[PDB]
Amino acid sequence: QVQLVESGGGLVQPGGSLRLSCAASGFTFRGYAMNWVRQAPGKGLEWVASISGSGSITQYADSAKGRFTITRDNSKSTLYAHVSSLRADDTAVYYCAKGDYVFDYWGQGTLVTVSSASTKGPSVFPLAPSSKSTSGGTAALGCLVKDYFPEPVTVSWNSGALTSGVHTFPAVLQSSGLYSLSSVVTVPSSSLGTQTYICNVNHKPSNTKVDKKVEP
Amino acid sequence: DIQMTQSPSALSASVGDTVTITCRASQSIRSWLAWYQQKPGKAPKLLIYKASDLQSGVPSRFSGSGSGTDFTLTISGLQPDDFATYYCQHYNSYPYTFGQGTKVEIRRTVAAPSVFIFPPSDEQLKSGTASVVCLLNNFYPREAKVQWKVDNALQSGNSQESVTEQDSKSTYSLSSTLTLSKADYEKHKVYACEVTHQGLSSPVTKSFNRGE
Amino acid sequence: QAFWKAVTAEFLAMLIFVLLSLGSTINWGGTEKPLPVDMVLISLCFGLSIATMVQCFGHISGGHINPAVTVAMVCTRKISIAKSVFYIAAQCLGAIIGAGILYLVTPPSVVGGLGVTMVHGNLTAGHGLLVELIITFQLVFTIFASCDSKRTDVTGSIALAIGFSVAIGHLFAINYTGASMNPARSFGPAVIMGNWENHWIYWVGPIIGAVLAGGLYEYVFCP
Amino acid sequence: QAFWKAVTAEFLAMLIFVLLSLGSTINWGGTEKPLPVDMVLISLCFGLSIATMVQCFGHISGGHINPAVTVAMVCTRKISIAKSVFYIAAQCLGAIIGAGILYLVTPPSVVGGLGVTMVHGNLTAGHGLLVELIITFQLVFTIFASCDSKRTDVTGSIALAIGFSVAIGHLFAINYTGASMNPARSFGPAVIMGNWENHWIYWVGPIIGAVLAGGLYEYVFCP
Amino acid sequence: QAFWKAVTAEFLAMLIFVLLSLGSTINWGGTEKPLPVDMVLISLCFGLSIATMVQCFGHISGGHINPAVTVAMVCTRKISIAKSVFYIAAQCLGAIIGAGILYLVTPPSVVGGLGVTMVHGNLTAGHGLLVELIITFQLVFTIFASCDSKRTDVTGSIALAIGFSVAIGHLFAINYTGASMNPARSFGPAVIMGNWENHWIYWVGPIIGAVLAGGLYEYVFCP
Amino acid sequence: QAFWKAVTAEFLAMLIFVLLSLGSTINWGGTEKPLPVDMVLISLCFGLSIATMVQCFGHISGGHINPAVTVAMVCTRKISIAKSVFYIAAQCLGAIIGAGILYLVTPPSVVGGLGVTMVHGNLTAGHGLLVELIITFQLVFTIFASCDSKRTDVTGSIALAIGFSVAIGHLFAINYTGASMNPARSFGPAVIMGNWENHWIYWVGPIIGAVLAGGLYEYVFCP
Repeated sequence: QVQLVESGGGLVQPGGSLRLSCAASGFTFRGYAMNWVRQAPGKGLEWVASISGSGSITQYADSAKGRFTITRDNSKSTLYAHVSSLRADDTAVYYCAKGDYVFDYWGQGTLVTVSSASTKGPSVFPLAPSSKSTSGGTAALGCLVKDYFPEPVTVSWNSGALTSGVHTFPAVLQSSGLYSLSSVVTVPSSSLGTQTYICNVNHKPSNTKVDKKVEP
Repeated sequence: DIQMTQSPSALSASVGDTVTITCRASQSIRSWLAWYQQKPGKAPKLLIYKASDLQSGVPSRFSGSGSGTDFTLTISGLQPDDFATYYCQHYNSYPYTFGQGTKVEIRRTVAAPSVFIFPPSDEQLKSGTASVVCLLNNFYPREAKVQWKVDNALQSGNSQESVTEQDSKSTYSLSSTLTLSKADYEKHKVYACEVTHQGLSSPVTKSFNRGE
Repeated sequence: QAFWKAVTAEFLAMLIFVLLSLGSTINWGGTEKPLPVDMVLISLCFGLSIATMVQCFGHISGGHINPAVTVAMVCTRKISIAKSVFYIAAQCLGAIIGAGILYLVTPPSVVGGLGVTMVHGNLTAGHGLLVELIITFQLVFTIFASCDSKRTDVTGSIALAIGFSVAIGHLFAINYTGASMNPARSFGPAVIMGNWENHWIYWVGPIIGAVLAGGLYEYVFCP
Repeated sequence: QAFWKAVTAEFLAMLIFVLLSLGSTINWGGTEKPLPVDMVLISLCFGLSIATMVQCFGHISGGHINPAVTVAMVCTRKISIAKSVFYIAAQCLGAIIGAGILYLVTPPSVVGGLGVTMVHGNLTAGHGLLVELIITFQLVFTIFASCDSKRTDVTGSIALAIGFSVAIGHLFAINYTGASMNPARSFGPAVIMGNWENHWIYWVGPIIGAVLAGGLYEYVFCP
Repeated sequence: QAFWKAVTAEFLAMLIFVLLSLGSTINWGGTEKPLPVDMVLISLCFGLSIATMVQCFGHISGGHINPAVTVAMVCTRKISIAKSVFYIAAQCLGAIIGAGILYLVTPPSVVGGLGVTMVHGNLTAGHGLLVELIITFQLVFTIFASCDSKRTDVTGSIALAIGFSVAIGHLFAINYTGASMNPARSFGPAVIMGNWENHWIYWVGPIIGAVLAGGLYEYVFCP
Repeated sequence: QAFWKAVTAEFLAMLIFVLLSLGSTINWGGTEKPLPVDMVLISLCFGLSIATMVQCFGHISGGHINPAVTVAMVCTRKISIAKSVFYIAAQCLGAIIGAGILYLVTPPSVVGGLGVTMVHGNLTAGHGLLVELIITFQLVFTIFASCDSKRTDVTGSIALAIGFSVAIGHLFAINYTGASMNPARSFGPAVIMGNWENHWIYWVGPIIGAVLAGGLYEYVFCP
């Protein structure tokens, strides 16, 4: 019955300020210490700050000192974390966890993205199976989505008709601040020229729907 | 501070096997250690506190031991649920520090990758940017390397790659993108990416020419 | 009426004994970071609290602060039957309220067992009954000897002598059975925490030890 | 004039009590490796110093050594209004000088908090007030009961009984609020170190417990 | 007959003393994780048990609880020869039963040596006699001085003064010879476990110190 | 002659005091793996030894057991000049013999400093004099207050009150100056071990504190 709900995440310009909330219920919030833990994408966990049950004692990590301020309000059973002077590294998924020494109850996690660039999803680049590439017998083809922002994008082939053998790699953040990924599905060589292959791209923040033809 | 290092970084095992991972502390922290299990897209789950005590609701197959600076977490009987990432946590003194994380992966036979290289489309050339992608599909294990060859001259520093996770039906998949300006594309003719794998007798290079 | 004041004093004296003594047994490191148990902390807090309560309330209600000794006076015709039932009920009530207050003022992560007396895991309850029978026997014998009017060699503080009898009972049998030697002290936190394991040895134990001690002193040694 | 000798006795008794008691709580392990806090160490030094100070200065000023009990005598009409204002001022001055001397002789690397009473991080200040209300209640009740002229069954050292009442208060409430039970003992180091957190519970707390204990004894139990 | 009541008291007084004091010295960490030996625990339980035993049984048999002091009274002509041989046999039997009960109620994993007093491994048995001789000399001197009828300046509890004399003997000689100062206290557990190493220094030692202490006080200091 | 008995009692009482007290300060962990210093162990052994020796020898020589207090009586004209020089010489000789015995019976691997008082490394000797001055002031004031014939409110054991005054003195200044408060207690082990570092502060310190305490009580507070 114990659950923690986080809010206040999302996109934010670098150098700004943010307010993170963690609503708690099902347990005596006053008598338990609260902690903040973040996990950068692809990295491990990193303990950030700790606050006592009454808020008398607060401790911070070396990188969390000064810029981050943790405070709790036992009247409404909500835990706050003032995130000031946000930097591009400071992007992570933040968890609120209780426990003086060992954390046993965790929240679902709130994703905070610190990025200046904001570019709507552009067109897609197909990867045609070449004449000498399809002669092998296991020809592969796909389409590449590029320079889209922000996450995520879902790529479906023939409106979900083709699902077997479909590989969609996780996106990589380019040095220009833009995301990009590709979805490649292998097909029998004898099936080339028939069973039209179209990949459907849906970028919900930009509401862009692009269908691309894949031909040799 | 107290730095906590885990070993190995990632290990492979089969269902029913017994595996052990090690957490190393810079200084003595006696029996003040914690272990967590995290699956992708999910919050970490506490398993061990006091370095030898099992949290309630956790199966008894998980066992921890060690004190001071040497700590080992051992799983007696591996299960399909047990494949996750394990972290060791320190709570002897502030600040509390986690480990670098150890990933447990399913064990299977070695597989030979299928290498396909796709030339950039002409429609991309109208945008002034050229990106070439060569695909390594269904290869096991994780260890792989991609080297881009440009007219018998190696090019590096402008490549971005992404690797999928364990397949649900358990190989991997790798895609590498070599981005360069349109002018750089026009002054070369032959491109290739070189990939070698432990399941390959000899390195395989896939090459192509412009408009060919 | 002095009867109502005597019962109220027993309820109040017994309540303070639980809150102060059981609070000293709280392990502030918790289950996840247990601190080593300080024996002199538990022994002296329990021992001196009785010595303090006898000093405070000795002249008002007699300073029993124990259902075990109350039975012993009845067995020796020192208090009336109607007197004892109000003493025992007040003593049981004082521990229930006293432990309840401690549960209110203790942080949830360090509450633990709230000072509830478990028998050692490797120790049989049959041997646990014997331990409770003896440490209460030395307590009741000391109380009867210290508070004997016919004696003329009694020197020093009577309350302190009773207090140190409790302390040596704790210095011996904390990891045997918890050194309850007080049926009310075990009934209070057990009601609050709902832990009721081997609770009969904490009533049958001290009471049989008290009856033997009171009967031996009054009818064999100094009749 | 015995009036000036009584006030100077209270100032000097508090000065020795604060200096010796706050010195024992100094953690010599430092901040880079704090040693485990010896618990019977703090309780006995605070407890036995009161017993020593009451023995030393009991016949000169009454040995209040506490603003809380001094208020209780005024409530029970044992001292005059002008009597208490000089005692409270002298007691507060003794702690300031007593803690000030300790700050000079303690090496800076081990000063720490200088014995300033803090509520537990996970403990609400509301529960902190309740703890002080009770540990001072048992102290004032012991002092009133021990110093009752109408009593006859009082045996042993009166100062020692008062000293052990303080010890059990420390054996319980060091981790709750520091077991102050003395507004002067909390005022002194707070002035020196400039720490003023939850300081009102250390004046409102003991005073309410003192007035309750004095009124109950004088007007209900032994009128 | 009062004679049979005194011998029974001596048998029972030490039986509680041996059982409670030897129980406190039990190391509950076992042989695999031996906990640090709490030394105030052992000194206080041993010291206060004697103070408790004198309080209960002082007016019945004299509260010797030690063969060494019993010999001293014979040398000073305070008890008859016939009374001593029944006292010494009673105290020896009380320890054997007192230790036997402890062996039955102590879990086998934490029994250890059952409090049997070994000389330190680096300490010569010749030096062991000297340590035992001195600590018993101060104990017997305290008993003789505290129980002097000619004195008029004796204040406080006589039993407590005797009790703290035992405590300081333990605070010194636990690591040297085990701080026996009671030949039957060493005879009890030794018989049960059959450990008979350097046992003669625990009879020759304390008895010589007892005779020296009794003879000096009664014939030189206060004749 | 009662004069020779008093000096011999001063020598013997003072001798035993270091033998038990300095033995308790021995660190049995050795120089390889030193054990944590049990702080209550040292204070109680020092504190209760004085209480025991005042009980034993109070009626034979007065139980000064300290060069500092002996000087105070001469300042307050309680003992003669010839009495003091024989008291101080006997006390100095008692410590040297008492510490010499401990050196012989202690294994060489655990002898260490033999309880020699040292100022803390980070503490200036100037602050060391002040620390020793105050702790002896409360000791001499307690002795003068407890042994006042004009007082009528003195209850309990006088020796025990003096003993607890020493214990709180040790409970404060073990890490500051070693809590000597006894020039003889410092002279003994210093002679045996040949260590003479900052030894003047243990004679000038306690003596100034004794003269201030004796003069204030006898000439200002209770003239």
